[PDB]
Amino acid sequence: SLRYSRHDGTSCVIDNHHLKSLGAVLNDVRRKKDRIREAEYEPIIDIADQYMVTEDPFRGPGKNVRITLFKEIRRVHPDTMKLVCNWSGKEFLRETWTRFISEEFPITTDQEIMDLWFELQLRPMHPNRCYKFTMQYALGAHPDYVAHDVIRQQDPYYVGPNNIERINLSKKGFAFPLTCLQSVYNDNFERFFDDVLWPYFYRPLVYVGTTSAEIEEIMIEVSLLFKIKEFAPDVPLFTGPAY
Amino acid sequence: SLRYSRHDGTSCVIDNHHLKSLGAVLNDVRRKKDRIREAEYEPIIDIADQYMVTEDPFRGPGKNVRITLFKEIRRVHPDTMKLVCNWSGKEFLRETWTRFISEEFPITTDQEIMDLWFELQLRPMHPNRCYKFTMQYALGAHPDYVAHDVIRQQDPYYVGPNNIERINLSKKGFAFPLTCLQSVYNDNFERFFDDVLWPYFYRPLVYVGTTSAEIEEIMIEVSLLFKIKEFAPDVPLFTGPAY
Amino acid sequence: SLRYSRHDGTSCVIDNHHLKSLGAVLNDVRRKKDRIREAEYEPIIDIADQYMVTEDPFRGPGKNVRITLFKEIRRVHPDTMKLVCNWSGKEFLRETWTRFISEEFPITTDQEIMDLWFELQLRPMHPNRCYKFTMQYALGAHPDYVAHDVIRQQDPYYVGPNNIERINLSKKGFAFPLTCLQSVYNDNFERFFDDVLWPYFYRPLVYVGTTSAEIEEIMIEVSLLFKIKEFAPDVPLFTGPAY
Amino acid sequence: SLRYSRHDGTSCVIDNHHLKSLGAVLNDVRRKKDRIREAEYEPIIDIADQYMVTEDPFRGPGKNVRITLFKEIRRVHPDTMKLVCNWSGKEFLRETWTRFISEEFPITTDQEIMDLWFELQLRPMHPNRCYKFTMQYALGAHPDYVAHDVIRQQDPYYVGPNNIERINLSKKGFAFPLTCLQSVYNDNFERFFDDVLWPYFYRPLVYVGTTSAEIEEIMIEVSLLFKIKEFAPDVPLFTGPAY
Amino acid sequence: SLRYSRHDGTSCVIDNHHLKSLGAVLNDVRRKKDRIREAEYEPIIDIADQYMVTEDPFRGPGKNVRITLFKEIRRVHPDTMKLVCNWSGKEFLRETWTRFISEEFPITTDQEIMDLWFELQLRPMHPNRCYKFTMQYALGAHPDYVAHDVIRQQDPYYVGPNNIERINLSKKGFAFPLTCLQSVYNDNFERFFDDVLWPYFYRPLVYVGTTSAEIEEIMIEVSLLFKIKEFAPDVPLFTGPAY
Amino acid sequence: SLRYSRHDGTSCVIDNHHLKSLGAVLNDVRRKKDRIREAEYEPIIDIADQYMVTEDPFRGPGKNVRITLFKEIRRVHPDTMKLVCNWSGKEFLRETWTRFISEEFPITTDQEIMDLWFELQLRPMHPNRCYKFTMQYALGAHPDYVAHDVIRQQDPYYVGPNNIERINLSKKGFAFPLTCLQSVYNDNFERFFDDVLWPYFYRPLVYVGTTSAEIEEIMIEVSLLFKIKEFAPDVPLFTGPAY
Amino acid sequence: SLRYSRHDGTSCVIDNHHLKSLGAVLNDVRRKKDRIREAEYEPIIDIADQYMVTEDPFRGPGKNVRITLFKEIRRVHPDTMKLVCNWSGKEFLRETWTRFISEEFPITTDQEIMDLWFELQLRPMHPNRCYKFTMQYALGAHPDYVAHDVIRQQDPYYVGPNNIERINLSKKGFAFPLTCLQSVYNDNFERFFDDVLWPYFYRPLVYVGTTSAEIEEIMIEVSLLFKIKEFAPDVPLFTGPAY
Amino acid sequence: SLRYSRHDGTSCVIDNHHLKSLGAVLNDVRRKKDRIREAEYEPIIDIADQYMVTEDPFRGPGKNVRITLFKEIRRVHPDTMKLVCNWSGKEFLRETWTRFISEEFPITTDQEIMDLWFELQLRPMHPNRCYKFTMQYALGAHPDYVAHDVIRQQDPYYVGPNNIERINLSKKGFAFPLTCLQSVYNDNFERFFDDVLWPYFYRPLVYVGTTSAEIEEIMIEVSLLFKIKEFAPDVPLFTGPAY
Repeated sequence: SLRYSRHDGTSCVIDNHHLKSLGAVLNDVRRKKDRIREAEYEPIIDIADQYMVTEDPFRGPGKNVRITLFKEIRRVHPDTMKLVCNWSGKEFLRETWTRFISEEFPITTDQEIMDLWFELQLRPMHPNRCYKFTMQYALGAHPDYVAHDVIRQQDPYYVGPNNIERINLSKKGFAFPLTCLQSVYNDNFERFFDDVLWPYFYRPLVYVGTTSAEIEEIMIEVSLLFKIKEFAPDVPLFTGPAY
Repeated sequence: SLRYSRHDGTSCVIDNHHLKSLGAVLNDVRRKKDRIREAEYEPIIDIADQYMVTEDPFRGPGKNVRITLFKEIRRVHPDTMKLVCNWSGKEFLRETWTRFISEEFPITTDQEIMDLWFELQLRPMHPNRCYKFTMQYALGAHPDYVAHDVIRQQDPYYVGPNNIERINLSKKGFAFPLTCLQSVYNDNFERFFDDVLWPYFYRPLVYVGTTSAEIEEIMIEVSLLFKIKEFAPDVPLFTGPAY
Repeated sequence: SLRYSRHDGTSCVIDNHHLKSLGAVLNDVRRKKDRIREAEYEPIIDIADQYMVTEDPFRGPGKNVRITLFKEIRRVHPDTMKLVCNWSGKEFLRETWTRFISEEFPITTDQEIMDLWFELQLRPMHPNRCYKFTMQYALGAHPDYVAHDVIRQQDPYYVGPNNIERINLSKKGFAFPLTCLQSVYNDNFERFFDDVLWPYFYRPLVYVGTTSAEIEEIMIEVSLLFKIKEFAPDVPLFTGPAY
Repeated sequence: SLRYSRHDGTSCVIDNHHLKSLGAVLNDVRRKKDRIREAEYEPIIDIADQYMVTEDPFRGPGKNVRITLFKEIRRVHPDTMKLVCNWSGKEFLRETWTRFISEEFPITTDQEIMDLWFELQLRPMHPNRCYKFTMQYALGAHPDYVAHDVIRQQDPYYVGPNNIERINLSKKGFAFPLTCLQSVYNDNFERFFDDVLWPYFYRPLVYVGTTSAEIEEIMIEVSLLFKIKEFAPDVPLFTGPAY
Repeated sequence: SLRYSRHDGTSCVIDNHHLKSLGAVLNDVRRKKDRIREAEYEPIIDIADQYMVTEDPFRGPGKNVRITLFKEIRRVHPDTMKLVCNWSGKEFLRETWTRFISEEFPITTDQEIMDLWFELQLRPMHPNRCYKFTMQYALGAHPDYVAHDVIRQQDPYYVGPNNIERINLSKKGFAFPLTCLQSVYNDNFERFFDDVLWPYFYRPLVYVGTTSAEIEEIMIEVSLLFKIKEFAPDVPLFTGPAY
Repeated sequence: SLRYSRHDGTSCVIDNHHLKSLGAVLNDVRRKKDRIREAEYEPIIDIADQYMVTEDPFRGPGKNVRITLFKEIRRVHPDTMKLVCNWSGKEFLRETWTRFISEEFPITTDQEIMDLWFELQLRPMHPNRCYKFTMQYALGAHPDYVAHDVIRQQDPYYVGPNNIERINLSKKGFAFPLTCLQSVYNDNFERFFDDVLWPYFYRPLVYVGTTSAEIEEIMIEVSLLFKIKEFAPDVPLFTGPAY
Repeated sequence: SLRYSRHDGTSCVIDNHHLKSLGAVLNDVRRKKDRIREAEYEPIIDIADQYMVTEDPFRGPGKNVRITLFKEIRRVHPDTMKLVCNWSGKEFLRETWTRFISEEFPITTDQEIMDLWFELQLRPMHPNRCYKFTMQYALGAHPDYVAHDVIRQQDPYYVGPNNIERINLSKKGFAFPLTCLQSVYNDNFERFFDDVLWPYFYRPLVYVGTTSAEIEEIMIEVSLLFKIKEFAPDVPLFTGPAY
Repeated sequence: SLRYSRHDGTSCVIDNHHLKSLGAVLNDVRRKKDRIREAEYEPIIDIADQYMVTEDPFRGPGKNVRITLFKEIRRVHPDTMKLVCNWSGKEFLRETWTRFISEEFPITTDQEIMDLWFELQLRPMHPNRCYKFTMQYALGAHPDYVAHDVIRQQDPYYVGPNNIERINLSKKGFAFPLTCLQSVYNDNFERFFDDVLWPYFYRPLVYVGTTSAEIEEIMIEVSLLFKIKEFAPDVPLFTGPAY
């Protein structure tokens, strides 16, 4: 915070003559100098404004709802990665539908699920170590294909600075409990499952490794992160009967 | 502009000896210093070149065709947003097809519609105010779902600096009068409508608010902005008969 | 002027994701850095705000009315100053009252004369010279005291950069045609003169010199500068009869 | 605050040899460099010391006693100003004498009123507005002159950054309850009024406007601010009888 | 001083070709760069030129005549101030008239006393102390009011850096031996005293303290400082008879 | 240009006290700082003033008279240069005398030809190329020596930044139509030619190439540039008879 | 060298949208800033471009041919210089003609000797010394004048940083084996000598000293340095017969 | 020195208002900025204050008494060092005791010899040389061991910038004429010698060389430097008898 906002100093009148605080006058001079510098670089900004950057989805619009799923420890050898989850498509749908619906009900407002993200969050199990986390994934395969429990690292994704990676699971492929802007209806998992076209094909298979030259022991927290926009009317909630 | 481009100074020869302008020689020295600095930071740029940014679609490739649709005034209470449009899917398609085709015909070149954007452009109705604009939207719902006229603000999109927001309406969902690279054929709205699979489901529902602590009065201009790439041959237009 | 005010760049939405112009984001970063610097120096400004400076009366409040009186040439020897005017108190009052009233009538608004200033404005009569102007003055004396036409310079006032000096003639001493906030009444010079208590005592005696080591030839323009504040009602002027 | 004042580091003696902290020695070196810079700019300060600035009267010597008088709301059209007060000279004296004497009694010390200031303090009645305040005033007029309630703005005083203007009411013109350095005597308003020579002539007439292009609603707090210097002896207060 | 003024270098002609010193040419280049910078900040100065500062009266126009009056030692307790002088109005006038007239006669030129200043000059009586001086004053009181010899400090004036304070004694209140621009006449103290209207009311009562937390011993030199402008004609002084 | 020259701000006098604009006072402070810096580097300039540079003859004294001679296109292979002109000494003298005399007559003032320069001016015949121009020359040879039309490049002169090279043809070698400071007499080419001692020996043979790795097509403009100083008396031209 | 020239980064297209490398975009921004700075200083360069400097003849056009002549050791006392060579004019011509012709034959191309330079190159004969070299010379004298072997130093030439001095021997005075642009003819020294007008008058007499306060021992290498421009046609050399 | 210490500017009082010099106010602002910077780096100094440096013993506490012993010239070959002194232990004690006692008597105060230092001071015997001095030493050996007069240099001590090296001779090993804090007694060399336990073992053997690649001739001054602290009472010296 500031002390005076930007209303520093004052003014008074003596014998028709007008006095103003010296520090405020010096700010006016310095602000004029800055205003001149703002105009000198405007054409430079116009060059930079040929391009755009993307707002962080998790700090940006929509609320975050973190449906944590499970925790797990793995020990990973150097230059390898270990599989984090090996659910079938049906088991992943059971967890997706069951954990979100039971956590969120009652859903009392119209809302739309903007995106579904698979969240991998990693932390060391020992102090005084120095290394970074890597990641690889796939999202679909023959239902009778069983993934290797451990693979060698090859051009992996490098996990970001806070040791979190979030992978978007697009509506193309992965089914949401709430498709569009809607109120909830009566629903159940069997209805949900039956209306998914390819329940057994899509399922996140995620691997985790490090950049260490020794074995490291890792704690993993896995979550589904829903981005949600609500459409709550500007009206009161009354006890029945109303009025 | 510059005065001399970068051809400052000159040269002459006196008694076999070659003279060159002092200012040009001082530029050669300064350019060598800069060249050395360019090489010192090259490895730093290589780090930055691990990442990429996205060209502004409206300043970038393709031409812009702004099909303005209507204007509207709303008064919006603090912490709320008011609905801008409430067309059914059919009415939105009538406006989309009718306004674009009638504005653009005759379409005399092969062309492709790259993208369709919904443009929301906002301006204050009073001077001496200080506040910013916010936005929320949805794109589909049950045809018998009628959107709330006013909602409370919750994690909205913050409209950009020039008080314009443009929302992409992807070919996935929203139907275009010209699908691919094509010449025009004979067409009409009934043919168009009949070949859209889900005419009644998709329709932009957009809300507008502010960051003000008082009621504000807003003027809204809504447009469809088409990005178009043309394929005009390098040939003459002659009066018939040719040659 | 600027090109974009401070509304540089824009924003758009693609697949729920929000893009903003890179140059605008870089300005937001730079403005945060400046905001931090503004807070670091606030305590320094608080020290400077212990003192105050005075607004230029001629660029400040009240309008200026320059009643030019006469012009005059003098040649001045080094280290001396020559007298500019030698009116008695009555002759100065005749010029003061006559020149202001005749120039300003009709005076159609309530108004107050804030201050009366004696303006000395000097310009060289030869090019390619380099020197500055000096000034000395007195404001009252025995009516039978006649001032020396030329004096030696001793600790004079150094005229300011634009070769103008303006000396305040305070209501204490010098009589104004309009004393307070008033409408005009029927008036004449004899009424005015008779109501001045000491008409013969007060009169500006002003001398002019230079900082040159040679004789210089100077053109002098002498004026009375009135500072006036008007109280014009917010009402129409109609042709009689009104309504 | 600081942590160590300027007594950083220490010293010890080993085998006749004297050790001192490295950071303190580096400060001694840096202070010598600064001392050298202080001497390089001394002649520059001597140039600046040809001029002087004025200490803020309200942060400077004498105590402040704010006798608030009343509050008021005005709505002011663009380019106009509205009258704040329209008291006669007698009514202004009644408020001046009554409010100060009743607030301050018992006055138990010798003291002098240094100055009397008319304080105008302004604040917006709506949030999210951006504009500044302007002021105009007069101090005397025919007692049967009634000021216009609203005037058009013409070269006004621009109120200072904190939205306060303070206008000096000099002893020349405006009468004080305590004239010089004195103890209080028995006094009353009738005695006070009778000894003022021109009670009906002097009275502050103050107008307020803005720099806005819309109507704005303003809250006004008006006060008399007395600057007072006390002469309290360095002696005890005892319960009677003393000693 | 400089060595070459600003006439560094030279020029010569060889075979029609003109050579100039390299250092002078480099100054011409640097001066052009500065000239460009002078124009970049001109608009900033125009902002600062909205305000004005006041020339030091003692370094400014008019000569200084320091009529020292007396010296005095006081010991002052912390948070208190001791009275410096306690003359009646008549005794102060005797010292003012007697000391100035006897010091200055013969007064051989026309002159005007611009201002009269009361000078308080303070110096420590012990070395190796660190503290500053404070001041408070009054200028008039009932003739039978006797000032307290010691008062507690309350919002005092902080003496300036050189341990001098000078208080203006205006013609309004305090009588001068020479009123306006005049030659001297035959005069004496009785004539002077009799023509002062209120001889017994006005008299400077000045107090001195410190910012020390211990008792300090102070040496005080008190003077009247006259600012004088002379009007000496540009004529010879001859031995009589002239010519 | 500047707005105020260096006469920014002003001064006025209030109650003997002298006010000056704050921006002007801040310039005085900054100029003192610069004056101090000017003296710190004076000894450095004295080192640079041990050497001298040469004024551009074409921007320097004497007027320029460009007698263009012809234009020509050449295509030049990489690492080669092509001959620009192959006149005998007599043909070069015919062009030199004929083109200058016919262009300049009537020559109505006393004047001296300071220098004669051969001007080679080059420009590309295609856009979007990047290369520089080179030059080689000789000035005399056996009259029956015929120069090679194309030579390989070997340590050539690199043409200056503006693609002009000017080669001095000294009076030693090359004959001028006007030898010294003179009025014109009756003259003709035969008289001129007969008085040249070695008409057939001296003749500029100039070659042009590039720094390109491809063939380039060049447009060449060749001129004689005369530097002339005139001695025109300060007298009127009258219609005959005079007076 | 650089790694990427100035082609850093790349571009790709995803869903009509265009991405470019961040480092390249940051270079574009920085280059725009530099371009703006280039235009700010252009007027400053125009001032510097009033003057010119001279290209180093030995790094500049024409090839260098160093005909070393002899080596010599001298011991030189402080403040003195010793003679380096004392040839008559004939002996200097024998060395000049004989050493150049025998070194350079066969001369197979048309060429011109641009300049002849006398090269003095000096090196210390002891390590761990610190001093500089000085030079003085003359170029002609009565043939029966014999130069002093040692002279006292008086305003000498200070040899340049690399301990080489090169003195131009102009065609005016000193005769060249090849006068103009020519092929070689049959020639011999007697023919050459007989056609020199003043063989016995011109001869370089050069002296060498130091800035040391002790005796120093110096090794001297003396050479004639010819600057030569060749005119080699762009044609093949074939074995006879050609074609 | 400075001109004003840090008491620049002054203050005065006009109409209750307090003026202070502008340059002093600008210093107050700049000092506040510096005070803020002092607090920003305090934590950095705390890091540096983890370590300590040692006061130069010769500029530090205790007085210096330089008992010069002898002078000597040596010529030293490259990469070698020559012996400076070859005294036995007894001869070194004779010089140490005899030279100090005879130089210093009468010793009239209580005092302690803090340290004894062997001083080697070197200077070149020729000008215009560039090289540095090296040193090696030993302090004890078998009395019948005779040191080599010249040794090859191997990892020597590099003499400091002023060409002085001072080697501490500790009380452990080397005997002092005054052991502790004492008055002098009657003493002689035989008493001194007899009470030294190992007179023949300890003796400084010092060698000197250079970093030159040539022979150099060196002048050597060798001294014993005593550091002494005196305990002189604060009492008068009277002529006997006292009082």
